[PDB]
Amino acid sequence: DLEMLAPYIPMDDDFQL
Amino acid sequence: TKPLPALKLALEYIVPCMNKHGICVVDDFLGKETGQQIGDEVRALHDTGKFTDGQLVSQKSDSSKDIRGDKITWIEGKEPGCETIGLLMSSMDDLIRHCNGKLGSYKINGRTKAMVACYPGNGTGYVRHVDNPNGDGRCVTCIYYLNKDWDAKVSGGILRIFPEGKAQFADIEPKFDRLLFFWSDRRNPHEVQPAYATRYAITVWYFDADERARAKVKYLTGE
Amino acid sequence: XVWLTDTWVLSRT
Ligand SMILES: O=C(O)CNC(=O)C(=O)O
Ligand SMILES: [Mn+2]
Repeated sequence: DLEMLAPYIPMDDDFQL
Repeated sequence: TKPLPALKLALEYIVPCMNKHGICVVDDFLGKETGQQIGDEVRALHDTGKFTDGQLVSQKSDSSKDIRGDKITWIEGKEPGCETIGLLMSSMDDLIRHCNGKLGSYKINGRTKAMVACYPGNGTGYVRHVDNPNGDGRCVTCIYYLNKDWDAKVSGGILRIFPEGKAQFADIEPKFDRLLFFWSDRRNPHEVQPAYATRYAITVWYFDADERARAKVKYLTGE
Repeated sequence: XVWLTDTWVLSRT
């Protein structure tokens, strides 16, 4: 239900701080 | 004119504010000159047809435009003609660094690319939702608005947050040079009310290291 | 420069 509404993001190549 | 240093802004405002309310607004974050440069870069990206329809985590709707009506692009920050967006992202990262693990118990080690989003009026918005409903790693949402002299009574476009444990909802106008932080999880359901003018914003999501680690799993079995 | 802590808006300048 809630997952169907959430904004998509890439699941890879996160920027590291 | 005389902006608070980032270290003081973070330790004496952002941290106590986020821990008390779970929402934090900083107006006049970078100043008019830098903010206008950012507006120029966003308008250049938009004018070149580079934006795509906003997508959902799990595609379960007939059309994605039923839920969110924005068009977006993902900016790494080093692209040509995106230098001021990279400066915005590094400033956001500097604030998060200054917070030194004092945002709840989160250990923030990474973030997403920048999502440059445009709601092109015509009543487009984003229905009420939670950014990270089921532990995909996002702990803090960080949004920078770009809309000078935005009059919600005429253009709509208000970000309404519904924080858990609060009597009232919180209306955020998408003002030029405004920075917004809020917890990405179920404590902050939120919606973009229909916009009737072109509304621009730049979002970044910061990751909690442990939850984000658990989100990235490959099943070499069938499951 | 002053923050009413029941609010969540602050001008950096
Ligand atoms: O642009 C805004 O005010 C907020 N947008 C969102 O809630 C989103 O893209 O997930
Ligand atoms: Mn959202």
